[PDB]
Amino acid sequence: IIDLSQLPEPEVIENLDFETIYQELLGDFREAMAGEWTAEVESDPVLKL
Amino acid sequence: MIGMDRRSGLPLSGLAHLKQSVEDILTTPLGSRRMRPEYGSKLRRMVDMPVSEGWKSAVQAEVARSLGRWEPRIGLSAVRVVAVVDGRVDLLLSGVFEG
Amino acid sequence: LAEKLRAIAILDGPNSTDEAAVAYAKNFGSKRLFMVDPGVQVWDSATN
Amino acid sequence: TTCRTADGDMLDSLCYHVYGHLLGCVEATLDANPGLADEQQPFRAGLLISFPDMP
Repeated sequence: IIDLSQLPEPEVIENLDFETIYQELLGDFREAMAGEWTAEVESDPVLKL
Repeated sequence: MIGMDRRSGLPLSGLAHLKQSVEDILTTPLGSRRMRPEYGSKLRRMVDMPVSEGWKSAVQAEVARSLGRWEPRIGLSAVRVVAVVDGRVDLLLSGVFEG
Repeated sequence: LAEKLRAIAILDGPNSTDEAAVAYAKNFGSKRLFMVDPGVQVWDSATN
Repeated sequence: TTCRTADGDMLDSLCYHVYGHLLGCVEATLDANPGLADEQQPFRAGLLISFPDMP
């Protein structure tokens, strides 16, 4: 009888940090907007979204 | 009020924000928005209704309704049916500018 | 082909100098030809 | 009160015609439906949603 609730936590889904989630979304966004991306498109309201 | 442009993401406040809200409202139907089934217009349901004098009483109401609900910064002047060409109904919508 | 369809055949000249762009457009003379000479540089998603 | 969807029907559109409002009426539908959320938001042609009473 050994308590299993005293171990390091198991991750069932991977727990990425805030930065590699952001660039993973940007890559998908560029593919969707392919042929339409412009410097003006990456505006301040769009980035804060 | 400061909003973002629909295409290109640019922050515009007065001129095109008042235009991207009105011109969207006339072609956005009801129930297309998520959890907001009362936003939009009945103008997509006014297609293929017979063009009568009671039909213009509905479109001049639904322009005054759907913009009167969700766009208080626009004062509607006149919705005059000016031409019936080939079934196409030309409705002139001259709006005032605010801000 | 543009007269058979009553279309406007949009051409594009070479990306060479303007002496070669005028000397290419001096062959056509027809009203259904629209020539856009300088080649567009566009960002690619494949070659990045 | 189980109803059958169509292949393009969506959840918030359906229970607005049934109930009349959407405050606390969509997630209660996802609560009292086994595996409805697992199914994609554009519903298939013949899924069964049981709409509960007293929203």
